[PDB]
Amino acid sequence: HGSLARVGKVRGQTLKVAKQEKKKKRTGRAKRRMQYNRRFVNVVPTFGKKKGPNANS
Amino acid sequence: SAADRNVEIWKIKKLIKSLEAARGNGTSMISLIIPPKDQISRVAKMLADEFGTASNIKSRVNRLSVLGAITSVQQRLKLYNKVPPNGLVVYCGTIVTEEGKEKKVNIDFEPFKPINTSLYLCDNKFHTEALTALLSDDSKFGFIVIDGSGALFGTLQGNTREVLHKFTVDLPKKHGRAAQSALRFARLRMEKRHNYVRKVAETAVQLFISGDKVNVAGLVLAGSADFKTELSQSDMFDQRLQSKVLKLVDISYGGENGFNQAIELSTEVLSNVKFIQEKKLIGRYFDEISQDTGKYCFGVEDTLKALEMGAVEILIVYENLDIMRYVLHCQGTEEEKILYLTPEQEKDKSHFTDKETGQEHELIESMPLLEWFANNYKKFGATLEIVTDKSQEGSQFVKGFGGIGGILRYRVDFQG
Amino acid sequence: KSYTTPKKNKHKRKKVKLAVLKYYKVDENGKISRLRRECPSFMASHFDRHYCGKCCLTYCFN
Amino acid sequence: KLTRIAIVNHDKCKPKKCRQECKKSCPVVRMGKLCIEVTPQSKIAWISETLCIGCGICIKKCPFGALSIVNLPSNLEKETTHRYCANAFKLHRLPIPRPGEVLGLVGTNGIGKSTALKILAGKQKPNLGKYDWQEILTYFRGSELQNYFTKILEDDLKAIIKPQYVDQIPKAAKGTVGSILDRKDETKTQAIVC
RNA sequence: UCAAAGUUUGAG
RNA sequence: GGAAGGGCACCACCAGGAGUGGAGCCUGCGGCUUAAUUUGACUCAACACGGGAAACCUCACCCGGCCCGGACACGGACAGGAUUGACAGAUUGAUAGCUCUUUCUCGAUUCCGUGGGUGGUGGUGCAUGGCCGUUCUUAGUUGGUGGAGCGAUUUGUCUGGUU
RNA sequence: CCACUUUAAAUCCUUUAACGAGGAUCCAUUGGAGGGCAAGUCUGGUGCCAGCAGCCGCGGUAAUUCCAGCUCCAAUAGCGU
RNA sequence: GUCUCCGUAGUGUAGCGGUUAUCACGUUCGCCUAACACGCGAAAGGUCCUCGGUUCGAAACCGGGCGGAAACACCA
Ligand SMILES: Nc1ncnc2c1ncn2[C@@H]1O[C@H](COP(=O)(O)OP(=O)(O)O)[C@@H](O)[C@H]1O
Ligand code: SF4
Ligand code: SF4
Ligand SMILES: [Mg+2]
Repeated sequence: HGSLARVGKVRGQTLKVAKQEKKKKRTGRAKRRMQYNRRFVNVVPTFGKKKGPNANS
Repeated sequence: SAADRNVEIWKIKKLIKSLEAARGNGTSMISLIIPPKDQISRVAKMLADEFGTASNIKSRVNRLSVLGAITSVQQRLKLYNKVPPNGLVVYCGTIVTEEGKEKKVNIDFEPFKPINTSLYLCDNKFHTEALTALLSDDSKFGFIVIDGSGALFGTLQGNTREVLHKFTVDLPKKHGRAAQSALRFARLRMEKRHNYVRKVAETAVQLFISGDKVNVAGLVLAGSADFKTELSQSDMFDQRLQSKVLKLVDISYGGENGFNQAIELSTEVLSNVKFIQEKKLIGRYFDEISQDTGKYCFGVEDTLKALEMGAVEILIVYENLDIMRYVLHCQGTEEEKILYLTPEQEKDKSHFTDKETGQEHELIESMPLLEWFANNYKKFGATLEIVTDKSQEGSQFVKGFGGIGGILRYRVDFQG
Repeated sequence: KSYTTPKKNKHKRKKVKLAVLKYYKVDENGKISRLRRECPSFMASHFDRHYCGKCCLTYCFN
Repeated sequence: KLTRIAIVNHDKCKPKKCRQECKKSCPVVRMGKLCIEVTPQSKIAWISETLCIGCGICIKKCPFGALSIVNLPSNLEKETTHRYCANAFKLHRLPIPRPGEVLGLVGTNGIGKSTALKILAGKQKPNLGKYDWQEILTYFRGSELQNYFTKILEDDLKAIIKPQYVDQIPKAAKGTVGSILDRKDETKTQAIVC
């Protein structure tokens, strides 16, 4: 029992949006550089009860 | 009366439309159906324990709603003292509607047809799948269970299983123990055994015919003992009745218990029949296209233009159209018109500016077409034939021609 | 919110300010002649009555 | 396993004169689907035999009978050697020339026999029902066709045709017979052939 | 110095 | 726990009292009924409870009609005065200028957008605070430091007498 | 892309003239971001539906688990199944 | 066809010419229970199959009606 109906119910009705235009992201090695720089050399601050890389209050 | 019956069907269809829409936030709704034979006490008890259970429901808004509905469905049942014939259908709950208006409702009624489909539910919504499935299946089929012992004549809806009339007989013994008399007694036995068949074949006319036309779309004969056949293929059984002999079914058992067996062995055929008749009708529709003739039509524009005028004979429609009749209206001038819009053209359309004057021509709400036909096909030309997309001729009608058209009462030329 | 068709809404007023309103006439350039009657306490012209615009006083000659 | 072809005689269709008729009469088109596309402008009435039912109504209506719809075995949609247009004739497979052998073609006419012969002469590229050469050869592997066409493309095989209509040779070639054989000589075996 | 005492929303 | 020990409470019993359940009424629920009969609370721990004895008010409910008490901004709107407030007489329930006909008016109020407010006895106590009530009127409850356990934990908080 | 070289004859590399980059470009993907397990209690839609989820689970109207946007993480001419 | 018997609250049955028509179950309404069941107390409910007769009086006795069920249908 139960119909095979609603199927694509949600995916259908969601509010479609464009995916913006930001930038060519740096690739290969350069990407890796930039990553390395932002873990170790730029910040290295005084600590305040642990970190977060995608945290947002 | 026929007209009063058609009003009661329309009433119930409208009731279903509302109950399917209803809905209520939080809460549940007592779906309920009490079949004809049942004892209502039995239902009262069931409810009372369903009450007691519901009092341990953890959610409040659901709980208190369900308890309320069960309290009130019990009170409805108190007003009846025997189960009404043709069953009972109760529908309690606390439906929500526009204006943020939480409203309680308790719809009970004997439905016009007998029905054989009990049901109890609490759920967020009401359940009317039973009811629609008893308006759809009109198709009454006649059953006759012949046996050496005796007969049984009975009618049959989708689920409902009626017993019209019956009898049994003391037929003679198989053998005659004198050498000469053996032959005479045999000939005599053949005469009383046949006479029984003659009686059955008359009684079936007496029961399953009405005003020189059989009331049953089939006529299943059943039994054992090469008897049902003796009826089936006799000159005594009336040819208009025997035209609609639909099955000879070899059942074990006889009589009432014989009945059910005869139905379960019949199930496959009574499904095919509804498709067979459909194939036949559309087959003729196509014949008029195949030969030049002229007496067919298709596509709303043409078909309704044919209906409006010197009408169609038969109007054929796929049982769900999407297609819908809208009533358009002007703000200033008060000029109005109506149009038959497709699912794509009805949903969003910049066409409906008034243009000549120069205003936004507002589309006042619709009435979906198939229903529009069902309302007022009688005020035209008649025989509204609902069809399907199961048969090859059915699908070709639905896919190609648009599931709409009709066989016309005479030749008509169309233009543009 | 299904509003009834014959009931419908009820529109409110729209005034009509007809430019600079004239209550006066020029008699021999220097002197002036007033058209409409003034208050005792322009008590304007109705079709029969003489209605005030402020102190709500009312008069008519039968 | 049965599909439909629609065919439009480019001579008998004159979409300006008749003012449509097919558009109006076709149920698919009244259904609201691009089954036929015509307009008063634009030569030759188009049909999506894809969306066509094959009702056989448009065939009756058209005032010159320009529209011919037929069925055809679903098998044959694979093996389609040439189709010149939309709603045109549709050859299926080719003959299989083998060298050292006279290939006898047989069958009634108006059945792509000239299209076969053009293709095999190499003047016509068998479009393969597309409307290419490396894609063509690959379609003819395992079969003497690929050797045939490959042989054509590197050494230009000279295609020579004895035609059907013999009485449109007169209105072209002048002079005596004996002169004309001498002009076209290459084998240098006139006397033996004569 | 031993009578009877069965069951428990699917609705989180 | 329809397992054993102790030990206790008239929201437990015993002994008794006065009763309630019976009647008429008063009032609260639930039902039915209804335009509406607003709603919360249903074992103790809902039901003369909401300090709820509602004529109106209260009031939420329904059936009617007024009103803005729509701040501020950015603008459009700025004077050929944007467009707040008005005895008639018809209408209205109404001595609501609410509307139609007509008056004339603060004179910088306005109206329209958008942002955005604001209110609401609207929904959600199963989103929360606070406050109650109940567990639970009984004698119960906790960590420190030591000891016991791989540990969850335990001991202290205990055989006994006592209250 | 001229020309050598290559080579049986070529191609390819290689060498080599001449043109040949502002990132709108010569545009890096594949998987995930509740736990195992690196990484959002972000913002929209859905409302035990659709769906995700190897396992534990998420979804019944504030979803860190769905469908989307944003960000973030892993590996990277590769990465899933 | 014959002869026999039986037709009584919702169900199954008692009923000796003067009965409030008996018993059991079921139903309804209280309690008991958190709820239900069990249990306890209450209550309602017979067209005595139908019609006619006898009788001071018939649910029964007697007649015919409509229903329903057993036994017989053998010797060639
Ligand atoms: N160049 C062309 N363009 C359009 N249609 C063509 C062309 N050549 C032939 N046809 C169509 O193909 C049909 C059959 O021609 P063809 O196949 O050449 O003859 P056969 O069948 O004898 O080989 C004709 O009716 C004609 O309309
Ligand atoms: S054949 Fe019948 S269906 Fe196919 S196109 Fe011509 S008309 Fe439309
Ligand atoms: S097909 Fe027949 S009808 Fe349709 S356009 Fe060409 S000619 Fe006119
Ligand atoms: Mg993980």
